[PDB]
Amino acid sequence: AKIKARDLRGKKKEELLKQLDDLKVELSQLRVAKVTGGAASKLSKIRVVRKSIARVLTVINQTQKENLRKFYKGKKYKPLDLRPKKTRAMRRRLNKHEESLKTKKQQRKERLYPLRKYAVKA
Amino acid sequence: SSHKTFRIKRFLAKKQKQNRPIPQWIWMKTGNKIRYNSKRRHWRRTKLGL
Amino acid sequence: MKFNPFVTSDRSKNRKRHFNAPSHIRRKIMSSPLSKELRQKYNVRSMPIRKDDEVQVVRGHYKGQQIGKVVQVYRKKYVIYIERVQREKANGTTVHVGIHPSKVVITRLKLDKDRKKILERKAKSRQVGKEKGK
Amino acid sequence: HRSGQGAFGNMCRGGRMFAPTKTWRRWHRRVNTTQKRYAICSALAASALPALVMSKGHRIEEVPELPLVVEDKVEGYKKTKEAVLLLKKLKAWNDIKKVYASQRMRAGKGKMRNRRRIQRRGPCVIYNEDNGIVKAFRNIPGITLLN
Amino acid sequence: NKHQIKQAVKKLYDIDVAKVNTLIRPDGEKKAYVRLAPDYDALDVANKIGII
Amino acid sequence: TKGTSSFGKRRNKTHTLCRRCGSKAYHLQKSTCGKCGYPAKRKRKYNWSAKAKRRNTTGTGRMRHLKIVYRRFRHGFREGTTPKPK
RNA sequence: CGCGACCUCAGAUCAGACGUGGCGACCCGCUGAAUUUAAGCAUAUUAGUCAGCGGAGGAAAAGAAACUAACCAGGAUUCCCU
RNA sequence: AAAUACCGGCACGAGACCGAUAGUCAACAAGUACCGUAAGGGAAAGUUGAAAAGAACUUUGAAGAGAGAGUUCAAGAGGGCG
RNA sequence: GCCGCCGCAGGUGCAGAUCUUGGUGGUAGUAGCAAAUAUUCAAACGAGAACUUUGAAGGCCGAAGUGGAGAAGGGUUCCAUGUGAACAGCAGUUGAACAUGGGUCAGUCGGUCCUGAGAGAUGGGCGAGCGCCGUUCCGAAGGGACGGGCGAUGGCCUCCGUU
RNA sequence: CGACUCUUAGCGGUGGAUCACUCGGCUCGUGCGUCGAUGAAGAACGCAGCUAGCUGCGAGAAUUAAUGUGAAUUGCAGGUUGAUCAUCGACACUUCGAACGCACUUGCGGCCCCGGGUUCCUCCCGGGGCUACGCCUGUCUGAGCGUCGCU
Repeated sequence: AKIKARDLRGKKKEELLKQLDDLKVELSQLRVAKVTGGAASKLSKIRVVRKSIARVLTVINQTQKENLRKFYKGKKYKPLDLRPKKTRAMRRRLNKHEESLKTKKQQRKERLYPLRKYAVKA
Repeated sequence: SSHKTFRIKRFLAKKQKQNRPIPQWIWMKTGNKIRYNSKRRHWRRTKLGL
Repeated sequence: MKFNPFVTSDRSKNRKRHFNAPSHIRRKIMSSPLSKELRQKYNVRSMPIRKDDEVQVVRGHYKGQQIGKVVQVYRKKYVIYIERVQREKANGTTVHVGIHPSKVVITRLKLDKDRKKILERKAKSRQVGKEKGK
Repeated sequence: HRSGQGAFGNMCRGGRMFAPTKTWRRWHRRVNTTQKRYAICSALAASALPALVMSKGHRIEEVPELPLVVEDKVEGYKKTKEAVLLLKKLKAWNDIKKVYASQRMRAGKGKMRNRRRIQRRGPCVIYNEDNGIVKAFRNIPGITLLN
Repeated sequence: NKHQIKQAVKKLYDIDVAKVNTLIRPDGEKKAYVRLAPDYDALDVANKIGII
Repeated sequence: TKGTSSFGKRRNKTHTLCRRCGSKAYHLQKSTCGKCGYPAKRKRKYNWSAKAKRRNTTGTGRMRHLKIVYRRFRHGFREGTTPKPK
């Protein structure tokens, strides 16, 4: 029963943590074996069971952090994890709006004096 | 010293862990190069500073 | 000539693109030809060699007409091992000996679901290029 | 190891050379407009006297004539199989065939700096409007085209 | 902590503790000596887990 | 007496581990670092020793936030979206 | 004594936004040598260069004249030839 | 805004260059072994073969060292080995 | 892997510079393994005993010790199982070497906690500048309490922490 | 006769030039021109079944998902409903460091809310969230024999 992570996503939030805390006892005995005596089927299994947990810990978060960033999707202020983010000095740049703006005089100077299309003859 | 800081003990512990010879399946590999180890420290010759 | 000035005519780099490579495009530098009745059939000439493809050797001490069979593809060393292509070591126990796959020729393809997908794509670009220029 | 042990000196191990090389050496030269001009008429008339063209090795003993000329239907050939058949008609294939022989490995460091295979010069062809002629010859070693 | 450790030996093998001494090795890890209760037994629980 | 007898009066240390540069060169009595001047708000560095600077700049160590800005740069700092499914 | 307006000035873990530090090859503002040339050496030279401190950007700085001229007048700034 | 500058950074393409006492201090676990209380100073060191086919069995010896067998086109290539 | 003929190009010819780097001789099996009294007989482990191990003799340190335990400093050198290459300036069965495997448990014994000569922030002031001077001196520097009173908790707002 | 002394040659030692190779440097050119309180550059300790060094990574520790590739990795043992490999867009990153409750001894605190001693009941052992300077916009609580006001 290999845990393929596609089909760990739709299930219910609690039911995982039962399954997390069986791969945290389906491991714990593998650091008694290695310490006491032999057995490679015990020894190599170790490195599945690590992964099998880090498979479970990721799903849990993905979906939770999803919950939040759809529970702040329209909001104006919102936590620092869940904002626009790339580069610092890209944050501080001016907005889409604040770079459109036209005063009434330039709205008026571009009104009567925009630039033409024409061609000289020979 | 027998008395010590938590910090200095930790320092001398990283170093033991290190200083001990190679396991030789590391020169049974494909393209390998390492003959033995010359970083090995011995306490009467060289000193750690600290 | 290569004209495109984002490709190099440089020894040293070319060998460093070849001798510091990956374990994925090493599937098609190790490819090998199809025989004289799989050129006539699928419209495919060379092909990547795989796990249970059958094969002749054609060059070295071990050539001749025996359709043996591949046992393993040792990508990290640019070489395949073949069934009875082997030799006797100083304690009696025989080894395998390896052959690079220019010096081989396929004789039965492993025909999966996904293998037939490289066979029927390559019967389009050979046949648009032939048709467009004829 | 390194200590008390020679340091700067064109004699020393490590340590600078005598008069280090500078980018701002004079790498180029110039010539007059009318000596780069004087020297084409000279390279043209000596490529006719036919006793000169032999002494540049070329394989002309069977060439019909002259300074050789051709109808304007060679400007548009895009195929090499047309342009090879064409090179055999006028009786000068033997000069390409001297070029196929001539291909070899070089001597020296040349090699590790990618100037490896070397080879001869052949016939060279002069045209007025490239209508395809570059494609048909450009694969046959030894041939320059030249507007 | 000691305080922390004492409930972790309590809430996985089920067993009640008397005292938990510690130290720290020259290789640099924590090794806790765990005394047990009289009604409990030491060779007996040791089999359950695996150390024999 | 100046030589080797007084070389045997040693049982003490002027410096130790700094905790910024980490460099056994943090002068106890004076309490700044000899390499970096730890208490000082910026660094110490200098234009008279250049083989001094190039033991120790942005290439040298890990680069662990930086080596994945450069990679994130060249398509167009893409954030939020995820590639089309199967 | 109280009540209210202003002016000048406290305090907050009050609500929301900004600065510090790094790299420094090219750019801007400061401060600033002596070897060495003069067959000695003090002015001169090195040179507003070395080292020191400070601020930035994908380039910086400059920029539509309290401008050149002396002509039959050119018409912001930077850059190459002269 | 542009026409200008760019021995640091991210990718690229070349060479009438140097070829392991050269060429960068660095072709290799190098800004690494090691030295100095500290500022700082800082190396040496590339190559079996086509393939490990890296020499079963015997024999002298306590052991390294040997004598014969044997793989290779060759050990007159025997694991720091053109 | 390489060379001749016509032309180009330069980091182009060694005996030497108390020149640079690497390697090797004569001297030479020579100088030498000389400070603080001293050893000998038997056995048993072993392929190898002047040196290790046990037992017996004769000796030295002589309590200001060649005795017993600590602080700086060292950083595992502590302890048993092996090994005989290299190292321990003759030798090794030995070793503080090498290789594997163990070993440092505290309310009551220290650090923490208080100040000493002294180190140093803020207010101020000096400064082109990173910064410097100064420590009670140009400061609105105390965020706490037993009670008097308004109105709100908890457990039968009964009685008190809690604002 | 012999040792020894000198020359030359053959074969052996000792040593690593010369030659031949090159996944490394040097120089010119083009193109883009991106660090940071949302915690940088730099440090420190940790992470493999067998593992010390370079590498890569963070208690999810030689890495987890997803998109692409389509049968390995390999030094020995064991383990096609997608191996291994590149892409990087979803998830995550110990302690220090401008480094941020106070302090550098890995030491002492204050504020709230949660699960256990409970049946908040303070003290007790665990788990979480705030507790640096400077400065701008405005809000709250106030000081002044500063300037006026009306009883």
